[PDB]
Amino acid sequence: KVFGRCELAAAMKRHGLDNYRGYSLGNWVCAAKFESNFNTQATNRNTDGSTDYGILQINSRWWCNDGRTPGSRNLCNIPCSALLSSDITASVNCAKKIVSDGNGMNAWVAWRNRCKGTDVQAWIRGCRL
Ligand SMILES: [Cl-]
Ligand SMILES: [Cl-]
Ligand code: NA
Ligand code: NA
Repeated sequence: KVFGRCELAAAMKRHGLDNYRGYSLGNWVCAAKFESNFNTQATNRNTDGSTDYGILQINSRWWCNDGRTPGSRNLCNIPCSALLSSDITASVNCAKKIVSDGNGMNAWVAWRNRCKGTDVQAWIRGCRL
């Protein structure tokens, strides 16, 4: 599914991402925009052979099992394909684990390079939340 901006904001809010670990909702929307263009089906292969999956581009080296990332951990205990669902629950639940691991949202390179330090509230402006 390709979410609309406000539709994703609302879904993220309902799943408890607003100010999760101190990151306001706009940060999550911004991250999703630049990680996946709001597309739950986005995948991208990394040079190390891992793949990033879903709206938040969660990486199979650490977080999910895709059966082809040797030596990889599945810290979210999910098949990576679950992260492609039109239901963002699994992505959100896994993202909560990632953001809690000590590095915050810096785990998302697009967030660090395109969202961090910017007016991220713009990403939820206008939305009925
Ligand atoms: Cl915000
Ligand atoms: Cl933090
Ligand atoms: Na992979
Ligand atoms: Na994801």
